[PDB]
Formats: sequence, structure tokens, C-alpha cells
Amino acid sequence: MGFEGLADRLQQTISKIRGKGKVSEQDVKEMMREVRLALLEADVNFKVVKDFVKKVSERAVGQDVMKSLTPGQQVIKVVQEELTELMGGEESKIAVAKRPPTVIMMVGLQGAGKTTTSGKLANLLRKKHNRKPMLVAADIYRPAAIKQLETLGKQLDMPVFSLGDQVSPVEIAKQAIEKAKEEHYDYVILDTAGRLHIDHELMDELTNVKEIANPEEIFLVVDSMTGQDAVNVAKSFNEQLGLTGVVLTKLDGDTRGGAALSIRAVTNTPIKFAGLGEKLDALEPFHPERMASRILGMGD
Ligand SMILES: Nc1nc2c(ncn2[C@@H]2O[C@H](COP(=O)(O)OP(=O)(O)O)[C@@H](OP(=O)(O)OP(=O)(O)O)[C@H]2O)c(=O)[nH]1
Ligand SMILES: [Mg+2]
Repeated sequence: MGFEGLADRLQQTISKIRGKGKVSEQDVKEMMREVRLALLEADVNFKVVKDFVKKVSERAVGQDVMKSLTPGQQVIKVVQEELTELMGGEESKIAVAKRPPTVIMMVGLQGAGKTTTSGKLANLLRKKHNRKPMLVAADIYRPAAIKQLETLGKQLDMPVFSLGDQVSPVEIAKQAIEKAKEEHYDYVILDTAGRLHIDHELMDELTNVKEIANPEEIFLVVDSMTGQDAVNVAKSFNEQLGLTGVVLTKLDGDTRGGAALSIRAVTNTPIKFAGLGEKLDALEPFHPERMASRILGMGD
């Protein structure tokens, strides 16, 4: 899934280049004003679009136009290459701690998909990597937040560590990680708290949890359909504590892809996984070249 609208807007511009055997410099400029326009309408950060247009234009008006064995193929290769680089190049794999367990801290705003993604990530870790993960209920403030995560764990046959809602998340994380050491769990996934907007009470708690958990990974969970808002959430989260990755949720509803194309360029935090639905299997690793190909109508 993902990017359906941007691909539709770019189909004519790109295909016109693909269908010709000689690309003039006026053709590349004409393609580039329409590519610029499509990226801006897809809510890509406008400074990212500016840098992207210049980088592609400088390379496109080069050896590619003058060599005519496949001039059109070369204009498209550069766009694919630059789209791939923009989104991170190669897939960004989950880190493995030197001493187990590997502790993964899930953070984000309410409604972004934290709790659901924590279950998805555990499921993915056991299936694709044959690890033994433990889930942790560290969101005490919202009722049914614990029972929701427990209900997910009861579908995965995976433990969900909880001490109720009368106990600090700092203490819950401390006990969970130290139980995980004793019983040889590979991964610990902390489902943390969060309201609708960032506040001081939230970073203080998250800073304290990071302090005692000393996590190998801190993943922001953020809603892909919120566009530039998601890019701003990542910037704040990355500067007030340290983000190591991003999970983009609800691409099954994101036709534009602005956040997907903007987050790494603005924050330097890589996007590691994409959420693609409500079910626990709906999580795939973020592959930048495949996304670039899906953007150019080159999908498998
Ligand atoms: N389609 C889709 N949906 C996702 C994905 N990830 C999460 N969701 C939805 O987002 C909503 C919030 O998920 P939570 O896991 O409760 O998020 P939170 O902990 O950050 O609050 C849930 O819907 P809800 O609370 O039942 O309803 P609503 O909030 O959507 O109205 C869930 O179904 C995804 O990858 N694709
Ligand atoms: Mg939640």
C-alpha cells in the first residue's frame, strides 16, 4: 500500500519522459516543474522539495541527456535514485543489543497507533526473526489501555507485563526489563503513555523511563495521514529525547506520502516500519527503493 495519489498525479509527466527516445533539456525542465508541483500538493515539506528538485535537475542535465543510448531511462534512474536516497537508501534493520534483552521504547501521541503497533512488532519479531519478545503496559493514564494490550498479547501467546494503573511507568519498566533478563527474553517492547498533544508532563515521564530502561531503540509511532503534522511531531520528539526510528502507521489510508518523504530529511531519523491495517500481521519493514518504485508506477 501507499502513495497511490502521488503516483496518479505523476503518471503523465513520468510516462511522457519514458515514451520518448530523446529528451531535450526543455523536456527535463517541464517534467521538473510538474514533479515539483506534485510533491508540493502531496504535502511534502517544501524545503525538501526544493533540495530534491535542484539535486535531480543538476544531475539530469549532464551525461544522461548527451548520451542517447537510453536518455529517458537515465532521467528516470536519477529520480528513482534520489527518491530512494531521500527515504533512507537501504532498509534500516532493528538493532540487537550486545547483552540481551534488546529494549524497544514505543512513544507517540494518543491515536497514533502505539498500542496496536507494539503488538504488531512483537508478532513480527517472533515470525520473521524467531525471537522471544515481552510486551509491557506502561500507559496507566487511560483506562482500557492495559486491557487492550493484554487482549493483543492473548492473541500472540506472548506475555504482557503489568502492575495496574496505580504504579509509576518508571517502576513498571524497571521490573519488566529485569524479569526479561532472568527468563531470557530477546526483546522488551514498552507501550508508553501519551495525550493528544505534546506536553511537559509527557517528556518528563518519558525521560525518566528512558533513564531506567536504557533502551537500544526508541521508536516514534506516528500517523502517516497527518502530513506535515507528523513531521513536526518527530522533530519535537527527536530533540527532547533521542529517537532512533519511526513507525509510519495507516499507509493503507495515506494516498499522498508527504510524511513518508519528509521525516528522515528533516529529523535524520529513519523510518523502519510501515503499518498497513488494523490486524496484527499488518506491519512490514520500510524499504526505500520499493517505495520509490511504487511512486514511479514501477511496482511489482
Ligand atoms: N487502518 C489502520 N488503522 C490503524 C493502524 N494502526 C493503528 N490503527 C488504528 O488506530 C487507532 C488507535 O490505535 P491505538 O493502538 O489505540 O493507538 P494509541 O495507542 O496511540 O492510542 C485504532 O483505531 P480505533 O481507536 O479503533 O478507531 P479510530 O481511532 O481509528 O477512530 C487502530 O485500529 C494501521 O496501520 N492501519
Ligand atoms: Mg495506546
